[PDB]
Amino acid sequence: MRFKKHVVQHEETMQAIAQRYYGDVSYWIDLVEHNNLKYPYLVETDEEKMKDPERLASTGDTLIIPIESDLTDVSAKEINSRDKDVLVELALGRDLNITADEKYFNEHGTSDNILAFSTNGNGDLDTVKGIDNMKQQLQARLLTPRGSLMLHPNYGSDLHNLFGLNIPEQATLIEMEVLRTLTSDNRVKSANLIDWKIQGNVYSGQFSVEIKSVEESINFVLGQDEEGIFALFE
Amino acid sequence: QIYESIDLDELNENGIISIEFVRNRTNTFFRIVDDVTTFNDKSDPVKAE
Amino acid sequence: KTRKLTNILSKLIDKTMAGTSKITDFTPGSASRSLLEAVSLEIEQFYILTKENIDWGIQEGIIEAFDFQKRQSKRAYGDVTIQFYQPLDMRMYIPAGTTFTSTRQEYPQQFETLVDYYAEPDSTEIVVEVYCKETGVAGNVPEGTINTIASGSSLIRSVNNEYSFNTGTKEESQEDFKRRFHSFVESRGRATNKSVRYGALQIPDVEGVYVYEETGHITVFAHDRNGNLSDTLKEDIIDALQDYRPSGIMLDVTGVEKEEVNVSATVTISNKSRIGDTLQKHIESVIRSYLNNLKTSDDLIITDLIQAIMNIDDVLIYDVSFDNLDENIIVPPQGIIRAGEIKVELK
Amino acid sequence: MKTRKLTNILSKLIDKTMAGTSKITDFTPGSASRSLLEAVSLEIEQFYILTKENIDWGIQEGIIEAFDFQKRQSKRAYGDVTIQFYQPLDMRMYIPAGTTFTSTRQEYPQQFETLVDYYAEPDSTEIVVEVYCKETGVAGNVPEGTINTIASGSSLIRSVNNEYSFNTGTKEESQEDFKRRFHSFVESRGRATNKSVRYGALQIPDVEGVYVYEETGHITVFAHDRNGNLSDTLKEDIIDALQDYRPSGIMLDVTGVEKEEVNVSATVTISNKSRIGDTLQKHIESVIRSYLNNLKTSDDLIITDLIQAIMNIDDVLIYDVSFDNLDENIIVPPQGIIRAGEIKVELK
Amino acid sequence: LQKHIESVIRSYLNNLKTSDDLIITDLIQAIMNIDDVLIYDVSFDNLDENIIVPPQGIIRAGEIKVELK
Amino acid sequence: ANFLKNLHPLLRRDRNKKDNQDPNFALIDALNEEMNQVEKDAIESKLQSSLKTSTSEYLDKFGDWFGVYRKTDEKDDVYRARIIKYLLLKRGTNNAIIDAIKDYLGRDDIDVSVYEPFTNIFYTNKSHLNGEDHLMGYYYRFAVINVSIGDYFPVEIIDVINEFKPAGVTLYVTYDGASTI
Repeated sequence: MRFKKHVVQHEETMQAIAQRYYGDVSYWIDLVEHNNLKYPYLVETDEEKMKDPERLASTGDTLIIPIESDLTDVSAKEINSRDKDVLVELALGRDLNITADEKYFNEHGTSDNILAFSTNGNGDLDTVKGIDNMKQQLQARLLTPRGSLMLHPNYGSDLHNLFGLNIPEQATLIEMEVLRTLTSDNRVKSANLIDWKIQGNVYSGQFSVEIKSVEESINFVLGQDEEGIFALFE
Repeated sequence: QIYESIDLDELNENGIISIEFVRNRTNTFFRIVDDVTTFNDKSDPVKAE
Repeated sequence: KTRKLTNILSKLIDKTMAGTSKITDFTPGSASRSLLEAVSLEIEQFYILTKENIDWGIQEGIIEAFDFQKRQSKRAYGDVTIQFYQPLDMRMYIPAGTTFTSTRQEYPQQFETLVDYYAEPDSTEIVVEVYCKETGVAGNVPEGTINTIASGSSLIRSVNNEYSFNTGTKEESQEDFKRRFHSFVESRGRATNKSVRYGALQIPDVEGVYVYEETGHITVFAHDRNGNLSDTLKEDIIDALQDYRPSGIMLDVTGVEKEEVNVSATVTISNKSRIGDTLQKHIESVIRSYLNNLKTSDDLIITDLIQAIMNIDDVLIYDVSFDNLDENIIVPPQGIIRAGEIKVELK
Repeated sequence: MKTRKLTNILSKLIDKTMAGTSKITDFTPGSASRSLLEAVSLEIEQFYILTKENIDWGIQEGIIEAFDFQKRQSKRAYGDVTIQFYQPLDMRMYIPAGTTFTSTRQEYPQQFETLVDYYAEPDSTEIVVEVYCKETGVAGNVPEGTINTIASGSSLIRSVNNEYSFNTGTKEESQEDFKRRFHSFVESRGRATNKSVRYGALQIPDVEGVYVYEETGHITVFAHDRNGNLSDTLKEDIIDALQDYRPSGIMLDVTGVEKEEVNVSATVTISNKSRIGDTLQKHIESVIRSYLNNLKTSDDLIITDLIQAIMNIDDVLIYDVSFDNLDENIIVPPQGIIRAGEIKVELK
Repeated sequence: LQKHIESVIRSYLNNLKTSDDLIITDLIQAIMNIDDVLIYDVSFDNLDENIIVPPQGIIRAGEIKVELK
Repeated sequence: ANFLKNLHPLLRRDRNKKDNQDPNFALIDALNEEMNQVEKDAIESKLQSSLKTSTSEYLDKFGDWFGVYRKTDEKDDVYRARIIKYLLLKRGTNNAIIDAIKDYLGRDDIDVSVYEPFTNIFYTNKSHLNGEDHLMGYYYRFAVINVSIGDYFPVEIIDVINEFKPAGVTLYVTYDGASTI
């Protein structure tokens, strides 16, 4: 259950509040009955409220409006930028940082024993959030061979076997495998080739990944309020 | 204080920011009248605003 | 009974139209309609005020005249002392809502000030009033409970409530208020058996009163906790029932026909090693308590006594028997049973 | 509420309006300002009037609420039905509660039933039972001789009759009647007085009037229901209600009033002889029943009063009236009352 | 109530083991503990003295009857 | 008195500097005066719905409901005290009768007592032979009282005692001349 709570504004009236929320002034008597107010409902200052603190409310006192509010179906335009940042951070999850020391496992991508945990400098375990989290998860999936992870046959990639000849065919195989691995992530709305080239031994390519938009993540997280899990089991 | 329409016009003409009481608006009962600076050369828009 | 906003506005518009045809626009946003709408809202608010006043008067007007106060639910409030390390080096300001709390799991109640306060520079300790956030008796914290401020400056040496809070109260229901009024009204009654019995019972040392009525004579049976009626208590009852008795009727006061029942019991027991003086005296005390607990019209049923004695212990106490008690001792209304000589034989 | 009036309110508004500005100086009939202020002051006047009325209503309601003195609802009619058998009953017969009684007289189609189980002793030829009207209010006040049918169907029944007119059915208690009982409550707060005894006897709703007859060391409470009877159950209830109010040590006795049962036979002449029929006879009989059954304790019956009551029905249509059973006024003692026996009218 | 009391008595007697003596006061407390307020007084119309059971003996319920007053 | 608050927002609430004779402010303050006066009257109206704080007309309504009617020149305070006392009247005892007499005559300092002749019934043992006791009969009898009054009275005081005395008790009234001299 959730309800709206209104702070009494300067020289406000109950009729104005009723019009503002219920869309009709007729509910002011219901608002009085629910809040248990005496006739001078909104006193000028706290000196009048001292006469009867229980049954009177002054400026800056909080009223309760029993309308069943729900955090979904709320216009994203109202939400503050910090609130949107926190919401997308929740949507994209928080995880222990393992992709620290990028150079080392970039020098040995196909091998095992490549990545490890790290500390945040404050004596606690390091953590990657939001975009850093997505980076970590996408790197780990791409780097993991498919079928090597226990309890998860399909998690990973087949790039360890695509060290083939220098022709466009193997390039296309690599590209298709990379697109499959990126599409396997539920959060990745789509992925597509940008450019590639062959320099004899060395292959080079680059991709573009569109994660779910702010609006979708906000809708997902605010829907999750109904359950209260606020966690990701994808 | 609740400054009147003449007092607000004096304060803004002197390059002073002020807040005017306002009734029954959707968000709050107050708003910012202007974003003026102390430099009172209103002809210059860079320095004034 | 009362008009409402739409009706008041409609009648105002009709009367305005009838008074003059110079105005005919009564659409939304019109100055004239706005003014009438405002007057209508004020009149509706005065109607609600009158309704509240009459609803209060219906249930509190008459009884209030007889010095009877209905207990309203209140927030517990009181004074607290704030001590400073030194005289203040500037005017300190404590805004309204400044919260005070206690460092115990026994009292999670939160107290806050409902008004602004100022401590002058010269001061060294200032007293302020705090109100419990919750109505009820939960806010009646004892002395020395409030000892923390959640938004105070470091200059404070110590917070302390100098007295226990007692102003927290729970709302008295209407039916209890009516019951107290009706009780008082019944107590105004006089010159009846019920009123005589009531006036006798109000006496401090009187435990039980039976009034027996005869044509031209009234006799009052009374007893104390022990079943006895002292001469002094008799004189007090007479003096108190001088105001109560009817005119031209004779009133007499007498003791209750006490009957001391002597009970010699033979208790069979299982654990022979637990036989001793203490168990004997315990059983005897239980029997004496049972016998003395009986009221004026209560008959001594021997089977219930046996039940009680066996319920002292379900396995230890094996069997009981009495030689004095052969059959239930029925007594009249004016004859109370009390404990006489008691003996218990362990077998 | 000070009970202001419209003219003063309008004058005050106009005076202040003039005082705040010298520009507004046209308050003639038909002007906008005058109409607006008139409407406002009229609404204020109506608010004040209704507030006064609501405060009066609130005072009555708080009086009702404080003492729990609830106002008396409509009472359902009841009375006594006699029954005769073909021959003295050989056996204990039975009649259960809810056994219905009805009347073939279509003018009074109301139904009645027993609220109590009855039996008869061997070698008895008749029995009396008390029946209640199913419907509440004045409708169950049927005249004598109305109830003539029993729905038990038992063969041993020869005939059934209500010997007297029912009179115990009544509507909601009137305002003044309620107001008078509350005064009796206030007086009877002092328990042991004569008025308190009278209130305790009247505490039972069924009881109509009470006469407390006082002697040295003895009290006699003459009481009756709206028919003039006093049933043993009602006597016991009065006694139980008087236990709280009667004085201690003084003898008290409850007995039924000295009821007198006036039969009437009236010969009435009619100027317009076409109007003769059953309707006029029944209307005159009804008027006589209502006159006699409205007599209170110790009201004497005066034959000339009854004559004017009959003749005022229509002074032109009715020519002359003569009584075939009454010749002299009837004196009723303090503990006495009169009630209608068989009422009969002959049209000439 | 009659059937409940009869049941309690049957259960009491048919729970006696070999060589358990029958003690009338025990049975009285067993009957009265059903409800000490509701039940006022109890009297037996066929039993007046405890029954001694030998080592090889046992007690079992015959006809159980209760009269409510 | 929320007339200015609930008024149309664009209308002025303050007398305009440009004109001391601003008719808008005049009209608005006039209507506001009547609104605040009606609010004041409605707040003061609560006193009329309580017996404790009621005044003339509504207090007369309360006394008509209780059965007590205002006397000539009887103010509100004494009238409500008389209603409250009338509700709380003890009846059926000597003290009640004594109070009723003293409250129908003017004052408290008069001697008034109630004699009970049944206390002087001649019993065989306890009563002295030539003592104060008399043989039981009609006057020396239970449910009999003789009230001695130390001052002048209208005959109608007898009827007042009839209102207070318990039912079934014969009343005699004795005027004592020795007080009046």
